[PDB]
Amino acid sequence: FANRYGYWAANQQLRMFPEIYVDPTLRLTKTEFFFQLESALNQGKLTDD
Amino acid sequence: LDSPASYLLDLYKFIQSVELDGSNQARKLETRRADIPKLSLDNDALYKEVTALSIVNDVLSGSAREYIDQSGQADKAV
Amino acid sequence: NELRGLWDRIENRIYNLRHNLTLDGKEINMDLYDS
Amino acid sequence: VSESYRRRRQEWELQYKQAEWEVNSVEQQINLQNMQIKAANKRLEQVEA
Amino acid sequence: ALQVSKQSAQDRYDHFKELYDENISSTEQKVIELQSQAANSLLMAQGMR
Repeated sequence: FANRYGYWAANQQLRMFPEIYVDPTLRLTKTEFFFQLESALNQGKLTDD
Repeated sequence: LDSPASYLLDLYKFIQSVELDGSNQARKLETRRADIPKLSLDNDALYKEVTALSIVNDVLSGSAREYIDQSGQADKAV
Repeated sequence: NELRGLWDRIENRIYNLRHNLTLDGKEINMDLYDS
Repeated sequence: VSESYRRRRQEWELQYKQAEWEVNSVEQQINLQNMQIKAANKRLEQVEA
Repeated sequence: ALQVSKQSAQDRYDHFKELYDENISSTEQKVIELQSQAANSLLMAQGMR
């Protein structure tokens, strides 16, 4: 209750709708390999190749 | 599902179980400052509940004016 | 909540396309005057 | 560079749409001139009468 | 014409909440992190000695 409106309702709905909580921005432990996908996708404008 | 009431009741049923007793004021004051979980009307009134400062006046004065009645000093004087 | 915002967005955008001539602005009819 | 190319488009996005809306605003000033053209004709015929 | 002129100021105003707020994004954070990560320059040489 430190800050209140909308912040309180999110205490439930951020658990009660998992699709809100699912994103690729996970708590990643796999840092020894998952960085080796991103450093090739690390480009400003790119194509299907 | 969530509402202004599920926010309020998550406070109200939480404060009830703050039980420490004896001579201490806290519940004595809160019950002297009387209001209840079903104060008046119903929860769908909210849009018409929009009101000025005038809402406060009877919460102070409406107990205060009882002093002449309580002390027995006067009654017919409105 | 995202499903309910999404289906109501597409319903509003269909209404706009079904009028067409707004583009949510006013493309076709403007600046006309009389008397 | 990937952020800079993303920032660049916004300066041209604003510049075209403000100019496009002043192309809309000028149309009132040209349409207004019909009233003074009518007034000058409706003025001159009274001296002849 | 006065009702038309309002948009020249109003459209120039009401966009800018997209710039006096959300003034940073996750890509221009990594533009700092990959510079400040050189804090290991206390360690980068030591196997020399």
